[PDB]
Amino acid sequence: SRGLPRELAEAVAGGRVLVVGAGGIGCELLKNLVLTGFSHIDLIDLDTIDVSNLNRQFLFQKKHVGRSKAQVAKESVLQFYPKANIVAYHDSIMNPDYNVEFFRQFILVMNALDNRAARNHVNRMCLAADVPLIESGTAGYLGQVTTIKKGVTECYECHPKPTQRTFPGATIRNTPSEPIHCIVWAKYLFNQLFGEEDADQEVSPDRADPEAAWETKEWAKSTGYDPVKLFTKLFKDDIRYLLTMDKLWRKRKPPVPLDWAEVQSQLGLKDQQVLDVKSYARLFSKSIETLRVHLAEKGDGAELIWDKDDPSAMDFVTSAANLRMHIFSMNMKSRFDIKSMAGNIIPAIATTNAVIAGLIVLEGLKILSGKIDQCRTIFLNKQPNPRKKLLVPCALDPPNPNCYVCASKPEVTVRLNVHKVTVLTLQDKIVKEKFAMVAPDVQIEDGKGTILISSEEGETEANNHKKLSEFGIRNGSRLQADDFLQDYTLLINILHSEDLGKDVEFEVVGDA
Amino acid sequence: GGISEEEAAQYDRQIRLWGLEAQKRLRASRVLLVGLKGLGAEIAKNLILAGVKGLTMLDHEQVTPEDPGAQFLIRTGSVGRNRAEASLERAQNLNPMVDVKVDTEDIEKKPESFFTQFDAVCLTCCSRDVIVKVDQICHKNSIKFFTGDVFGYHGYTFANLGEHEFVEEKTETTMVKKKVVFCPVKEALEVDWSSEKAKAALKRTTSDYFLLQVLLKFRTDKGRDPSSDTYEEDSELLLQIRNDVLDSLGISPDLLPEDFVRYCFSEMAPVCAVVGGILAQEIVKALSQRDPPHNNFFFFDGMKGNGIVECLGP
Amino acid sequence: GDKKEGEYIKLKVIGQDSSEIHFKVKMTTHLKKLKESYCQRQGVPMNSLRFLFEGQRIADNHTPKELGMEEEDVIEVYQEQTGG
Ligand SMILES: Nc1ncnc2c1ncn2[C@@H]1O[C@H](COP(=O)(O)OP(=O)(O)OP(=O)(O)O)[C@@H](O)[C@H]1O
Ligand SMILES: [Mg+2]
Ligand SMILES: [Zn+2]
Repeated sequence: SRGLPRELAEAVAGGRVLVVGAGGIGCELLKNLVLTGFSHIDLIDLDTIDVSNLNRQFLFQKKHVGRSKAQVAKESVLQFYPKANIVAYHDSIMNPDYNVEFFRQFILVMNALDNRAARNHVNRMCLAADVPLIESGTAGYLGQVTTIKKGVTECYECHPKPTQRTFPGATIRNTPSEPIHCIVWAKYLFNQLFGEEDADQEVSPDRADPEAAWETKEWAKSTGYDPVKLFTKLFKDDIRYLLTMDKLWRKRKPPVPLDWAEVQSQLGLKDQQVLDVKSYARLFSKSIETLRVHLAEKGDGAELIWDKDDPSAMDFVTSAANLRMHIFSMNMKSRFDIKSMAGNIIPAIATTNAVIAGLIVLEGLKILSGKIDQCRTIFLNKQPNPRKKLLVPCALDPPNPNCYVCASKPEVTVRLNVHKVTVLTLQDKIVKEKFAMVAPDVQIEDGKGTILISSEEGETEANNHKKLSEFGIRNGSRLQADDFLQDYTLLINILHSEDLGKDVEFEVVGDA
Repeated sequence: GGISEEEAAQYDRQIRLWGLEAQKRLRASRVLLVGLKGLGAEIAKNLILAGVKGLTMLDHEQVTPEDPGAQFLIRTGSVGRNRAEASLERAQNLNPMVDVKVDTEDIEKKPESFFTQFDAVCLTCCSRDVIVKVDQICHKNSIKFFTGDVFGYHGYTFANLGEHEFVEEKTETTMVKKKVVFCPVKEALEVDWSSEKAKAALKRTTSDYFLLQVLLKFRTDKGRDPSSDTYEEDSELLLQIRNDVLDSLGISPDLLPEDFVRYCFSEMAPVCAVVGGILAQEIVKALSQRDPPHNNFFFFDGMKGNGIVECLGP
Repeated sequence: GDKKEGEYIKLKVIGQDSSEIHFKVKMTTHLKKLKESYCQRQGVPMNSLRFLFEGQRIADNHTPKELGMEEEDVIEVYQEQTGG
């Protein structure tokens, strides 16, 4: 604040900083930023205080449960620094109100997010604003810090990482190998009975499966939603028809069909102890019934969203998953465990975050001292690596000349049949999926620049069904996907190819 | 479980990490922490959140100015009061479940009996003499001992758990019983660089160890740590101490670059945070008896961003 | 205890959780194949891992010989945590 020393303290005081997220890392970060000197800080978060956040996020107290993180955050902080000039936004960072001009305001940006999706959006914004971005993360005892600067280092997407964990409908509906396969199976089943029927998230055995070259809200409502009726169709009839496909069942252990009748013939935490098949079969019936009773209160026509903190919902998935596992000779797991998996809960503790945040400010001080080339990705280990290092520091790498984002003139070639691929498969399986674009604005880079897809609703709605050829798109065509909010453009070279493969809509040139 | 239903939700995330039994052992441990400065507060807060049975913050020093913008556990207007008490309230709110107590007597006068009421002692800002003294009392009374400080972009943490036996986990999950042995702090600070096991490691040994030496001497010869308010005066004396101390251990003063005096003054918040979380996590491992503790020194250098675990003394 | 292509040296890739997976790679091969072999086995997104050797990052085109990888050399592995 007063000793750190002159030229540095100058920017630390006047400079304006932005912190994205006020959870574990966030709170610790604020405490430091402020104590270190930074007085002009802008906070942003889209969540409310939870009683579980009370073991690390010390800016919050029991009395603040339910309130806005960002809000309370500012309050708490202003206590041990009344002179602090803070501004908190209780809202998502994905919000279009926070455009490049907003980001270009700050001299430094720090992320404290808990998902790739946000990290991606923030990564691009800072590139567009060309403002230093300090990216971090933690998990249990592990965690890391790194710096990102357009043109200088690699961006958070020079080596693309998944925003979510995708699973093949094959091993999910036909051959579950990991316990997670059953829990996911359970979730679809949940979204197929009480939620939005997702065609992709089916549940019944698939006939058009590669492994076994063969020769469910329907069943639900047709049977009046009877647990027993269902049980026998999900853990007996379906499994039986599953065995019918002796192709997919060659060397791999075959499932064991169940029967509601037979089944009914048998200190850690309450939710840590596992129960017996029957006990779950009954929970399976008890949950379903209780679920529909709740869904009967939610207006008329309202669907249900699965939530790890919803008891009845947790009971269903827990039970459904275990029953599914038993059938596949996989050992059943407790509720506490299935909760973490179905809810992707990330084990968090204060110390681990407290470390990362300290490191963040340290890299920031360097960056503001014009010592960016001294910054580096730091890793926090649990046990000292062979060199006695608990905190592993490694240099920052240069931009990837083939990154689909930070590159100078992002461009790529997409091979696919311009006669079979619909305008939707483009805006969904390619532009949004592969290239990772949430708000696409594709157009044909031709003499007229035809608009094929628009981000704004009620415009390019009547095209999702049409064929790409219908728009004159052909071999050699050049498409331009844009995301103005992020000032991101991606030239897409179309390379027509009919005889490409099976079930392979398209394919980017550079993958295997 | 065997813990409050409420507590089951408040500690859920950490329970999903080190397990319910660990939290229990932690819920049944009292910690003594002396020195309520940056590192102090950081440490206090980390434990109070963790959920220990109770924490006693000892400090007889007054709340001198320049504390508000360095200590978040004190009120903007508390200049002139006891550093410990001043932190009480806020620290206490961090987590009601824990009983935070405050003592205001010079740790030196304290009788061996006073220390037997705690499960782990953690000192800060103390002089070597006080450090060895407490480390010695704890040993004879079978008490986990921790100490550590911060200076500029550097900081350190030491541990002496004696005959420490714990349980790890390597696999379905299976616990395994391992045992580790620590040594006196005096033996760690006074190493013989003539031994073959020494000279044959002095190379791979972080100079931060010798940095601590020099500064420890400073705290002794003088009655405070170096200060920017007296940079030149202190800088001159420091380099000198480097020569004196090092010309004794039998090593060249080169091992500690003369520029070391540029990055070792005052208390840097981010440093306290880093060092504090590391120390506080070691205390928790020792109290929950889960996972291998760092034997036995930990040196942090904010400049290069390195966290080294050294083992000196044996 | 789990080769890839050729044969000459046995490397041991240790992670942050103390896990180990010994490998036997061809003295002169794109280490990018071990990284693939690793994430394939460990079952984790390739791009989420960063392999290191004595401080330096193992470039996809790097090879044991160019790095001076002998026998029993330990390759460190680090994963990007995503909890905020
Ligand atoms: N798009 C986003 N915009 C603003 N804040 C976000 C965004 N995504 C995540 N966050 C915030 O990131 C923070 C992540 O921190 P953290 O994981 O500790 O919180 P959390 O949701 O309580 O975690 P958990 O519930 O898994 O224990 C949260 O405070 C969350 O609201
Ligand atoms: Mg979160
Ligand atoms: Zn890039």
